[PDB]
This record gives sequence, C-alpha cells and structure tokens, in this order.
Amino acid sequence: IKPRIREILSKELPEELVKLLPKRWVRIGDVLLLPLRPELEPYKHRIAEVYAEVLGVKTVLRKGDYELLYGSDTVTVHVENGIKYKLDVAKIMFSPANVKERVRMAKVAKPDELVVDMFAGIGHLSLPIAVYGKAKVIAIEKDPYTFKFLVENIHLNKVEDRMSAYNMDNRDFPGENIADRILMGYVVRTHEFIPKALSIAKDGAIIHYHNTVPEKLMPREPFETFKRITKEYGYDVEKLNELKIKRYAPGVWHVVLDLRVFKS
Ligand SMILES: CSC[C@H]1O[C@@H](n2cnc3c(N)ncnc32)[C@H](O)[C@@H]1O
Repeated sequence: IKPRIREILSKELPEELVKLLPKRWVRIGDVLLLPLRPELEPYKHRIAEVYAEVLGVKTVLRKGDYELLYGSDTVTVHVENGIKYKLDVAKIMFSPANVKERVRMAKVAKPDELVVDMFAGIGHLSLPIAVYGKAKVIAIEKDPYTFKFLVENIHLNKVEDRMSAYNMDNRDFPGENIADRILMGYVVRTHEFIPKALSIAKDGAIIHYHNTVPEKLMPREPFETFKRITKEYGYDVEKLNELKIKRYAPGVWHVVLDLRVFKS
C-alpha cells in the first residue's frame, strides 16, 4: 500500500530517496523477499521494518543466500495450489518463479504409478503428485536439514500413506527397475545422474529431466547429451516435451525435458 509506506517513511527520508522505495516484493508464507536499491542501504533496516508492518509479515530478507533485513524467524509454511510447504526460506531455495512446473506435476501421474524423486527437497515436485495424482512416491533428499521439512510436509499434507522418504544420496539408492516415473529436479550438471536414473527406471518409464543449458546450444542440447549418455547403456530415449523455465542469465536457460526411456 504505497500511501501508508509513503506517509510513514517520508517523515524520515529525503523525498529523493522516497521515490526509490521498493515497488514490488515476493512473499513466501509470512516471510517477505524485498529488493532494495543501493542508495537506500543506510536505511535498510528501518525500511524493511515499515514494509514488514504494512505488509503483515514476520521477517524480511533482501531479495537480491539472503541477508536478514528485519526479524529473525525464517521458517514458515507456504501454501500453493492447495499444498502446504513448510520450509526455511533463508536456507532452502523455493520460488514461485517455478510455480507453473509444480502445477504441471499435479496433472501428470496416474494413481497406479510408482514415482521416484531423486532430488526431493521439501517436496517441491513430488507433493503435487502424491496429492493430485494419488500415485505412490519414494522421495530422496541428501541434506538432513532439508530432509526434516520433506518429512514434515508429508504429514502436513496427509499422504504419509502413499509417500515415503529417505535421507541419502540418490546414488546409494537400492531400488532398480521399480520406477514408472522419475523426478530429476536439479540443475547442477544433472546429466551426471542420468545413469542412476536409467537404473532406477523401468522400461518405458517417464523421466522429468531438469538442467541448465546455454541457449547457444539449444535446442540441440540438453537432449543430445542425454541421448548419448543413454546410448552408453544400450538404452533408447524419446523426447516427449521440452519446456523452458526460470531462464536466467547469463545466457543459460533452466529447462525441463519429458523423456521416455526404453531398456532396449
Ligand atoms: C531443493 S532442489 C534440489 C535438491 O536436491 C538435493 N540434492 C542434491 N544432490 C542430491 C543427491 N545426490 N541425492 C539426493 N538429493 C540431492 C538438495 O539437497 C536439494 O534439496
């Protein structure tokens, strides 16, 4: 609400700085992500404080991982498309920059499927599936801290019946030829996980494969590379779909490819 923020802060800021105040922000649970121009640095705390008041949030992080500008408690529960996502906003990446994809996941699975989430996080991609798809889900998350939330989110959504969780590196995962669908929501050279994926996959399984490719190499990549690694195993793969996502600089998109693999 500009007027109120303006009314309060104009009382302490040069009108010149006033004009520069944040016009937008991101909100996650009761935590605010707030972007700030350089020339406002001296006043950052007071600014975050009044925005906290009028926007009704407990804590403010700098949007620009994140600097604490006001408050202390960065844990919160964020509700999206009917799903409760508990997280620690400061320590765990989560962005409505990717809400479309989480919505999509709500519309892909059939209740029979076994799905394996190789980079579960707090359940970003898997929860939508366990709730709307009604399919079974095994979810793997390496970080013990992240893992706590993943677990908690399973209860918060009343799916503990059809969704399990392991705090381990996906590489050490025992299952093989068990997955009808695989989630690979990771972006740091995800291609190094293709082999384990192919191992976990059943013949014909669908894989949601995320990664970050320079647009220079598009649309050859990232598929070519996926294709060739798969060849190393005598398996074949068909590209069903390629969506672009949080395309981000410099010069590299974040894409997701929907692929089917054939174990011959
Ligand atoms: C939240 S999006 C990416 C997620 O995958 C997790 N992750 C990264 N590498 C692995 C791995 N090798 N096995 C299981 N989870 C992983 C991260 O800790 C994070 O929560």
